[PDB]
This record gives sequence, structure tokens and C-alpha cells, in this order.
Amino acid sequence: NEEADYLGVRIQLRREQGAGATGFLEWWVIELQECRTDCNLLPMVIFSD
Amino acid sequence: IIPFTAQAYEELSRQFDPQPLAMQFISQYSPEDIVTAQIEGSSGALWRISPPSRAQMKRELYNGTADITLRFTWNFQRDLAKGGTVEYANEKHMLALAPNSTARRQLASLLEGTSDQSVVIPNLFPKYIRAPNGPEANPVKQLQPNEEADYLGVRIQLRREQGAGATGFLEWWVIELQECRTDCNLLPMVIFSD
Amino acid sequence: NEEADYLGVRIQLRREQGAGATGFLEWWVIELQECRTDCNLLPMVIFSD
Amino acid sequence: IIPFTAQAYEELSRQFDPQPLAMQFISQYSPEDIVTAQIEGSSGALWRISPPSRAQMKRELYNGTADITLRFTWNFQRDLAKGGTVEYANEKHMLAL
Repeated sequence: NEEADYLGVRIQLRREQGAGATGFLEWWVIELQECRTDCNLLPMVIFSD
Repeated sequence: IIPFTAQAYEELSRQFDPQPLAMQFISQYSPEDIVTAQIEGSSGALWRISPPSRAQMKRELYNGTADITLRFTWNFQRDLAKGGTVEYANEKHMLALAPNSTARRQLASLLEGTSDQSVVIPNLFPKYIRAPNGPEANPVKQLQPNEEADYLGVRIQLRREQGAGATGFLEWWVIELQECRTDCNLLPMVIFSD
Repeated sequence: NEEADYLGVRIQLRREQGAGATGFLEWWVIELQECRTDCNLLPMVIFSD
Repeated sequence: IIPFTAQAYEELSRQFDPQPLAMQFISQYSPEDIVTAQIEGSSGALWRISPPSRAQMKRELYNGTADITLRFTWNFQRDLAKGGTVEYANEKHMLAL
């Protein structure tokens, strides 16, 4: 189904501030929508010729 | 990366109609072979310069007796699945910012963050570049016959988001063309791909 | 002696703070263990075929 | 990237004169083939590391029971217009801390 068989990605914004000012260490986190184990890992299965 | 319309090709032709060597060069390329890279004039990266490196750069701009080399580089990635043997065609321009020059002092005052003043650096941006089937992305000597003297002046600014507090300085450089009239946030680089 | 003839590296953490908050401009510095002149330079000798 | 002067080649030769295998290797290269890359010892990038990644690295250095691999990598970009079929020559050293 091409695009319809692609996994949903849960996106988060992590914003370390350090409780003070506007110093914002900002980075994005991505998780798979259906993660159960190892939500910190996105297993991409690559078939190398 | 926008390919030339037939109108942009007629406009480039009308711009260079007085130079028979420029028209002889333009006539070797199709509107599909000529691309305008609309390079955004805000740096796509924050300037992560170490505080001692910035203090050294400030000392070298104000007090340095050696020429400080301003290097403008371009590098064109191509589709190897469309053919050719070279994925990357690149080259560099290099202006010597002479000691005590106006541009060197104005780029030194930008580092103080006390001035809304842009530095203008003449002769820095080759508008017309050949991307040949080899690795060397040479400027078009037929469209820029005075070489460095036909390169556009670049207005450089330091943007310094602070957040009104402390020394947390989100710093990045902005570049504009000296003669920008429309879209000053874009630097149209005209690339002739072989 | 392969690994035993490799130079020791002195590593430092530089931490510009700006005397305030947790805004930490952090970067690593590396020096050669036996640096005498130009400790800010690591001379790698490359034999190009 | 500074090519070897004839003096730097004589100095390298005088450094390795006691090792006949080293002199046999040095004698295969010209002063133009040997370059000193003067790598600046300050990182050319700020260490962005996320605060949780830094806290994890600190926990793994102090309390980690597994060996933490310190990987030193070098990668040499070459001019394809000077010839050869390989733009990038690279390798890695890996110390188990």
C-alpha cells in the first residue's frame, strides 16, 4: 500500500532549559507510534544488494 | 534550485546582448541546463565558534598584520543515477582582507554587537558559475570578463538573538547582495550545468 | 608496535559559561602528551600514494 | 595541510635511521607525497550533546560495566581532477576504555 504501510512517527520537542533564562537546549525526539520495547530505537530494515 | 524558464533565458539573453562572448556562452546552454540556486541569505547553521576562537578572530581583524582570507566556496551535488562520474563539482573564491581595510574593520565592529551596521565586501559573489562534468566548478569568464571585478558585492550582517538576558548569544551571519531590490533574503546563483 | 607507538592524547573540556546561569558553551580540546612547541596543533604525517 | 620540505624529509629520515624497515618505507615516498596535516587541537564544532545524552555518558563513564569505545577516525578528501577513483580514504582506531 506504499505510504499506507509506512509506520506512524510520534514526534516530541525536548527542551532542556536549566531552569533559568531563555537558554534553550532544544532537540527533537522521534519514536514509532507502536513502540513496545526500545522506544528510543527506530529499526529500519535495509535490504542491501 | 529553480531551472530557467524560457522568460528567464530571454531576460539573461537581453542582459548580455551587448557582450558577444557572453551571448556565445549563453547559446551553448538550454533553459533546463541553467539553474538558479536561490540560496537563503540567513545561515542555515548557528555560528558555533568557540569564545577563544571568536576573541582570536576579533584580535586578528583589528590587530592582525597578515591578510585574513575570506573564502567563499560552492559545491554542487549531482545525481549519479542521471549519469556522469563525478557526484561533487566544487570551487573557491578567496579575497585577501588587507590589514586596516574598511571591510576588515567593519567586520571587526560587527563582532562587538554594538552596531546595526552591515559590512559590504565587494567582488565576493560570482553570480554566473559553470558546473562542468569534472570536479572543478569554475566561474563563467564569458559572463564575468573582468573576473573578480564582475563578482557581486556581499553585504554581511551579524544577527545576535540574546533573549534580553545574560550572555546566551544565539549568533548567526546573514548575507545579502549589495544591490538587492526584491528578495534581499535570497542570493540567486546562476549555475550552467554541463 | 602498532598501538604502542601511537601518541598519547591529552584531552581537556573547555567550558565557556559567561559567569552566569547554565549556558555552557562546551567544546573539547586535544593536545599531544609530549607537546613542546605548538601544543594547539596535532601534526598528522600522511603518506599519500 | 603542509607538504614536507626537503628539511622535514631529512629530519624524518634522521628520526628513523635506526629502523631499516622505516627507512625502506620513507624512501618509497617523495617530500611532495608526505604531508603534515596541522590539525588544530580545539574542536572546530561546539559539543552540542543533549543534556540526557551527557548525563548518560557521565553515568556510563562512572558506573558502566561495559567497555566504552573511544574511536579516533581520520578521513582524507582527495582531488578527483588530479586522478584516482576514490575521493575519500578513511580509517578508525578504537581504544576500549
